[PDB]
Amino acid sequence: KDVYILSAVRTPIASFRSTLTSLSAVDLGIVVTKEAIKRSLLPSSAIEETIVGNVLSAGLGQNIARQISIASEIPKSSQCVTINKVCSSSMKAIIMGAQAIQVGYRRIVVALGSESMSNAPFYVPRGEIPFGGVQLVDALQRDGLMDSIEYQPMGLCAEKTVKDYAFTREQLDAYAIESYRKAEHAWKEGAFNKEVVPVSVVVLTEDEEYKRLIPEKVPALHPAFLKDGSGTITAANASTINDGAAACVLASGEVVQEGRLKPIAKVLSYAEAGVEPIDFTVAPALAVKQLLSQSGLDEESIALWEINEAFSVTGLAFIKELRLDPKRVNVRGGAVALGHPLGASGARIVVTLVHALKSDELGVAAICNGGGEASAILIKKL
Amino acid sequence: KDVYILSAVRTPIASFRSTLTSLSAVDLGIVVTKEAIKRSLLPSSAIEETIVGNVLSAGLGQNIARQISIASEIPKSSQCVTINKVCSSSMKAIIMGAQAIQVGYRRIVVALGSESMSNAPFYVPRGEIPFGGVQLVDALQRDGLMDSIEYQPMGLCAEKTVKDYAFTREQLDAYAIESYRKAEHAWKEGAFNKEVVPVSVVVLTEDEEYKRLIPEKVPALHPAFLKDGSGTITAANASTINDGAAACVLASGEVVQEGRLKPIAKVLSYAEAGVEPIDFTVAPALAVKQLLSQSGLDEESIALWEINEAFSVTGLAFIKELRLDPKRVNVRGGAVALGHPLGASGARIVVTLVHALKSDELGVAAICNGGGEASAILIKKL
Amino acid sequence: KDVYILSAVRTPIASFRSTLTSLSAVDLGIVVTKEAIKRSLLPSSAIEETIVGNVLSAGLGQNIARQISIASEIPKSSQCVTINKVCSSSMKAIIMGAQAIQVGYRRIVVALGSESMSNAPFYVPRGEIPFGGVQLVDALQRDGLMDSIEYQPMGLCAEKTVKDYAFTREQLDAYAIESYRKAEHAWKEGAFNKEVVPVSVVVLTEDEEYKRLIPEKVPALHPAFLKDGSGTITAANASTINDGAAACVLASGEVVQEGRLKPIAKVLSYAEAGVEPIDFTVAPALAVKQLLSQSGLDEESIALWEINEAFSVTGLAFIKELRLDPKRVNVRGGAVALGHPLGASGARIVVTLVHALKSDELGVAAICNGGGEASAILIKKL
Amino acid sequence: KDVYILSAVRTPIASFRSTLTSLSAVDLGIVVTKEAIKRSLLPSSAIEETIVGNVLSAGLGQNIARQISIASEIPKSSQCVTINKVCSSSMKAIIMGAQAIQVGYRRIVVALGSESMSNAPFYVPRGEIPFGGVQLVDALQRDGLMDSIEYQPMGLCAEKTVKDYAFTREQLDAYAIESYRKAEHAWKEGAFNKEVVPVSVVVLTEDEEYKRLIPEKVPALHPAFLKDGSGTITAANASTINDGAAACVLASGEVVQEGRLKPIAKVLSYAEAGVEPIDFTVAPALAVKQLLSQSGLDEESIALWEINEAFSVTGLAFIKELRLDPKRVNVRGGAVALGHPLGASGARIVVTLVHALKSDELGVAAICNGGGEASAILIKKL
Ligand SMILES: CC(C)(COP(=O)(O)OP(=O)(O)OC[C@H]1O[C@@H](n2cnc3c(N)ncnc32)[C@H](O)[C@@H]1OP(=O)(O)O)[C@@H](O)C(=O)NCCC(=O)NCCS
Ligand SMILES: CC(C)(COP(=O)(O)OP(=O)(O)OC[C@H]1O[C@@H](n2cnc3c(N)ncnc32)[C@H](O)[C@@H]1OP(=O)(O)O)[C@@H](O)C(=O)NCCC(=O)NCCS
Ligand SMILES: CC(C)(COP(=O)(O)OP(=O)(O)OC[C@H]1O[C@@H](n2cnc3c(N)ncnc32)[C@H](O)[C@@H]1OP(=O)(O)O)[C@@H](O)C(=O)NCCC(=O)NCCS
Ligand SMILES: CC(C)(COP(=O)(O)OP(=O)(O)OC[C@H]1O[C@@H](n2cnc3c(N)ncnc32)[C@H](O)[C@@H]1OP(=O)(O)O)[C@@H](O)C(=O)NCCC(=O)NCCS
Repeated sequence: KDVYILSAVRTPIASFRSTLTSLSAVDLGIVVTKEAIKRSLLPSSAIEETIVGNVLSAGLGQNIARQISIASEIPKSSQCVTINKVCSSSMKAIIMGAQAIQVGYRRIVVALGSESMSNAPFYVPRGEIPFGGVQLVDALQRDGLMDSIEYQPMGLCAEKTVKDYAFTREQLDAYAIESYRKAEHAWKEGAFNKEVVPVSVVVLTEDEEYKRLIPEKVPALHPAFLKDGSGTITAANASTINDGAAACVLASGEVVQEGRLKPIAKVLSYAEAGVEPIDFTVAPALAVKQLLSQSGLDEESIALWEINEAFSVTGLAFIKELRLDPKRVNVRGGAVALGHPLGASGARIVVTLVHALKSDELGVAAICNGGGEASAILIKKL
Repeated sequence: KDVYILSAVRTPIASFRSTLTSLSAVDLGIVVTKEAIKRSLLPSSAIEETIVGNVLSAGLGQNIARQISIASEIPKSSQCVTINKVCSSSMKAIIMGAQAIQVGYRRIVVALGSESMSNAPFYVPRGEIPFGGVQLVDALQRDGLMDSIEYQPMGLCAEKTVKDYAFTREQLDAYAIESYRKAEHAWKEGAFNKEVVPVSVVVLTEDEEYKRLIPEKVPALHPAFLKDGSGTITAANASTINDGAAACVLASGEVVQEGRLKPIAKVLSYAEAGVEPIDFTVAPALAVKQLLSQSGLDEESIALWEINEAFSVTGLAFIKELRLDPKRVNVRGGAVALGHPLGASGARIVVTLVHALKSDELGVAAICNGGGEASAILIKKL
Repeated sequence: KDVYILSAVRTPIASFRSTLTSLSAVDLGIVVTKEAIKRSLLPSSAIEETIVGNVLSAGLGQNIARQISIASEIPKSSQCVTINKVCSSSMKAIIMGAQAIQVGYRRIVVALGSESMSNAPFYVPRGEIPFGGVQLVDALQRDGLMDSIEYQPMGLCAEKTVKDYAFTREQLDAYAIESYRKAEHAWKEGAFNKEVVPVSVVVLTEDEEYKRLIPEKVPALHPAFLKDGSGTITAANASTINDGAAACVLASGEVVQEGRLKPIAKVLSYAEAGVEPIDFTVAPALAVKQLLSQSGLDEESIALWEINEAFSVTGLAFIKELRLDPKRVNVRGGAVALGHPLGASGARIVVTLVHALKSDELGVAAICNGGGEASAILIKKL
Repeated sequence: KDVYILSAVRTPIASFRSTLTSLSAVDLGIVVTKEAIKRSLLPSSAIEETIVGNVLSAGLGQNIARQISIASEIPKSSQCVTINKVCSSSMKAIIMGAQAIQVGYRRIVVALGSESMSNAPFYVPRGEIPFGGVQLVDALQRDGLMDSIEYQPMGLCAEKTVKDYAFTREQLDAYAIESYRKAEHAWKEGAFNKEVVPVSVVVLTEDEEYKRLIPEKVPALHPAFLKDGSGTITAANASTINDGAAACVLASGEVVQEGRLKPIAKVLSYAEAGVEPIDFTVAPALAVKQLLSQSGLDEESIALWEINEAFSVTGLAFIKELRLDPKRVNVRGGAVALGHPLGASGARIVVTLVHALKSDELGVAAICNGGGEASAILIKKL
């Protein structure tokens, strides 16, 4: 009842209202589910559960996990569930899949995330519209980017963490520009060629966001969330809104043995942490401290880190708190350069981690989410 | 790592655009979470996870499970997730909570469901509106009541099951009227007084739907889903749209022992089944066959049954397939009379089952969902 | 080329979202056009032009005057135009009809107004909706009740006139309550029985608004437009939003002679005035001063007055400025009690004036409109 | 009480959602009103009335004629009215201005039309949205381009006229391509330089639509309105939707004499006709027959014609019915090439006619409108 990763794939990540606009989160979920099954070397008939992270579910139909599963030729007998833990959604999906295996209920599952922020709608409230009209509510704002407890944007919340660490505009901007550099370098060298599956639309084969940097504009931008003169977070050093999906097939040790399989990684452990909503940016290091403690490891044991870059400060805070070598963190770039399709990013950083690790190396992927939580997973590359 | 139910409570179920309109799914979720914690006799500080079923999540904010948890004074360190398995959502929530305990990850969790169908919005699509305009999409239809694979209403799908069993309008209507009779009788005798928690708005203390039956109108209604002359399902013998919530606190055997607690029930087993989307109505008996097989039980072992009444045919098919005594099924009425707040109904039928069972009796609660799946749980009353 | 009124009829005036909701402005316009033609004793084939006042034209189709004309069996060869002078619209319609006759172009026309404020829609702007959404604009506000030059409600503007005359809450409220008294008395005594035509929907036969007064509530209301403590205008002493229509058939002296007709009144003269938008409330007395001057008359020559009661202050200011006997003004009540369907009110007060006048008496009807204008007409009852 | 044209100006006509999108119909109306006043050589204080044609008035505020008048520094005492006769609206405006002068009521008026089809909104109906949602109605369709009596597009109606004259796709397309040729030639030679006033936005100085012809695509297009195989009208041989405005200052003979003015043209006569809505395309020749009859003229008396090109068939039918020399008709191109801002086109073709005529020449401008009417005016160039 050990947990192995058989496959780990992702779409390229597209910009908002760009190349993937005509494809739904269901469509993208089918792309990565089908390809993850193909690369797992198991038939779709062997997949027992489909677990899908998705945040902006409005307008997509009943339980998109079931739509994806059926369209991916997974048996009607297999169980399908869609889950929402904001940015952590598809990391939670992977953790749920691991748990199902750990407890002996399942042998083989597919865990993924998919998000089409391009197709998030606007809301008209139920019940008659009063004299004077009403605001059309943006799903992206209300259900995606605004903290619902503090009733302010996650980027305004993150400014608190900026101040708490005495970070500067200069550091946030340098971090962002370096995320773009690493992403550009990775694409130039073909470093994403093991993990990216092309999406027919005529075909998207490369991430879009990293090409959009206008360097000379970065110091000219005005703070986007805090405008009292002390602001630091801008459109350039915050992640963007994006479309994409990512998937892993998980299988038990028994399946691996019986099938003579060659899994690509092993899930060793996971941890979850929670803090005040406003402080969500520092939850990942808390989850990692728990992860390493329970695993009898320390930071130096870990070859590579993925910390999802909700904002540049997310990366900086993580690196500073855990006293990491920055050169071992997000080595192929992170979401500030690659984009952040909310429901997909949890699985997306696990996919990137798996394929950056060399054999026998340990990696940690960690992600925060609006509301004050974070999830982390420890993996060993085989 | 046995799984006990410490508490099981629900709101009254309100009609569409009625007494609970001013309360959100978050508000209702807080009501039942707070009261479930109170009746568990554990402090809110002991709750380790909050797992919430919800289908129509549009406009409600980030991850309503986290909103509910925080507003219920559960620690910021506790983990919160919202899940969508259409009508099965909060049965899945309970199963997830049981699994977390089974695997030794958690000791104490709260599992619930909440749905405010009154506040489900309409959708305007992203991107510019073409010449000629566009349809405003109803969340209730698109994300709640329409099967997304067959692209037709669940009630049209259920007509297939009607034909497959050779059920008649006469049987469907008699079943419906009897669900209302049992609900009315239960409320007259106070049978829901252990489980219902009143909701301040001036206060809702009783289910609303069961009072709305107009008997003489039932045979006069025209089929609502199939109009070719062979239709049988009507507004009266189908469940309605509704607002409500239901919650259980679950705890491990270790917690019970250490705390000298008196749990009210034990979760013995669960099962999940899946079939073709159009055949969703017959999935519950399939789940129960699995449940009983793996538990070494047969149908006669079971004192009481709850089968969620998506439609009258749901109950009839279940009873016929499993050859049950109808007098042991939904003894206090079912959703055709009580209402069907989608995300809440899974937990709601577990709550009703728990409090109808007498000590040492075994009960089964089963629920189907759009897309072709069903979930079932076996419980022992203590 | 003298101008005679052959007929003058109106619908009852219905409250907002009340009995006439299912009828469009076109439907109501057809009712009064058909009945005005009937009572003119001329065939519909003789009507040469149809001139219709209407303010909230959104969603009603092309040129509602043509829709009304065709559906009223007026020849396809007859000319149809819809005009907007806000509250003055159908007084302008009558003036246009008189001018067409005066200049010898036409012999016979129908001039009317129709407004269904119940069916005024909300607006979604053209072009893609930005991040964060957009306000749904209320047609009633934007195109009806807000002054577009001052960008504030007409009721806020009218507070300036209140201050300029040193009027008091006490006077405004007493005026309002008296408008209701006169309307109630008129309906009790059958005084509207010559002019009102019933509207089949099962039938509306009486004005609705005047029955809605709650006397004891009037001094308890808070100012609706000005909230700095100096406000005086409230929901009770302002006119309401309403549905209704009114129509007159006009004919030349030549037609009357050739047809041996018995016209009910003669149009002697008209005048139009304009002032600053904020001062629109005092434009009617300015128009009347011009009207009387050019006609060689003085105020004492005039038996009865109709001053459209946009607000109670409209009536008070008019009476004070012209030094009128209040008992000769709006003797059957005015729009504060009867309602104010914007596009219809100009013709509606001419209809009420015509039928309150006794033979050989002179009457003046005057009406202000948002933007700072007013229209007045002098008539002689035959 | 003769009627003279002192000035006649227009904006360039912009394409839908193009260069003038940021300008409202009020903004464009102010541009042409101010410039018409400037070129009339009278001060704005002398303008006694402002009469404005406009069809799609939704969202624009109260009585746009008053907004335009005030913003153009015309006295608050001057009278302002907005009128809707669909495509004929601003020809009707000019006729109303002429009548006001003819009857001796006014000496000096400005008559214009303005339309911003780019800013026509969508409509949400009043009252609560039913289960299943509702269609968002396009103002352009419902209030502009659909005949409201036949409940079909004006282009489908026009196919009847195509059949009645045995016109062919080949003739309609050749006519369209020639309208574009004449427009292109006119702009190349500077023929619109007397009438066009540039619009600051950085500035629009030339009509946009005529540049958009793709010749080789014209025979490839499918009929847009009638798809049973007998259709002939396409996007290329129908007019387009557009933004623009046009204005004339009119003055009496007395004003001209007293002011020592040099008017540019004289309005000799006007006529109006009406037919069945479906037959609206043949109303213009009917109006012209009346115009010429009452004026003691015949077709050969007329140097130049403007027939508004709602469709290519509009021009062809007019030319055929009146047996005109095509080389004297729309000599600088017509609306199929220049665009058709509905409320503006009536005045726009009068402006183009005035400035194409040489001194002492007679011209006729004629325009049809949805609903079955047409207006025509006879002018003499001075
Ligand atoms: C509304 C939203 C779409 C921003 O609106 P937008 O118009 O797309 O913002 P832009 O990308 O155009 O950026 C604003 C300006 O910054 C500039 N800019 C943005 N990214 C840049 C980069 N990487 N380099 C240089 N300049 C950049 C743009 O050129 C733009 O133009 P301007 O400076 O001339 O005004 C916003 O939702 C978003 O993209 N991100 C929100 C941040 C966030 O919370 N993300 C979620 C992670 S949890
Ligand atoms: C749209 C929706 C709200 C139905 O619209 P509705 O207007 O509320 O339908 P009504 O409740 O008014 O019922 C229609 C008619 O049946 C009658 N009716 C409904 N329930 C009745 C009952 N229990 N007894 C007698 N008559 C009943 C009503 O009087 C109504 O009036 P009418 O016969 O004079 O026309 C629909 O979404 C719904 O309620 N249920 C859908 C069924 C479904 O799939 N439910 C989800 C379970 S998965
Ligand atoms: C938005 C609009 C509909 C007002 O909203 P509304 O909800 O209908 O306002 P109401 O009629 O309910 O009045 C508000 C309160 O005053 C009271 N009220 C209104 N008219 C009253 C009367 N004649 N006597 C006693 N009380 C009255 C109501 O009871 C109401 O209840 P509350 O005091 O318990 O709060 C507004 O557009 C309107 O009706 N008139 C605007 C005034 C105006 O400019 N009219 C146009 C003329 S140019
Ligand atoms: C909805 C509306 C905007 C048409 O939609 P649209 O997308 O703008 O239509 P288009 O201009 O793109 O034309 C459709 C196609 O014809 C082609 N086309 C249009 N005008 C053309 C021209 N002058 N030459 C060659 N091709 C042309 C376009 O290239 C387009 O592309 P496609 O052939 O590759 O599909 C419509 O309202 C309209 O423009 N006119 C309606 C006609 C009408 O009644 N006008 C009112 C006068 S009363």
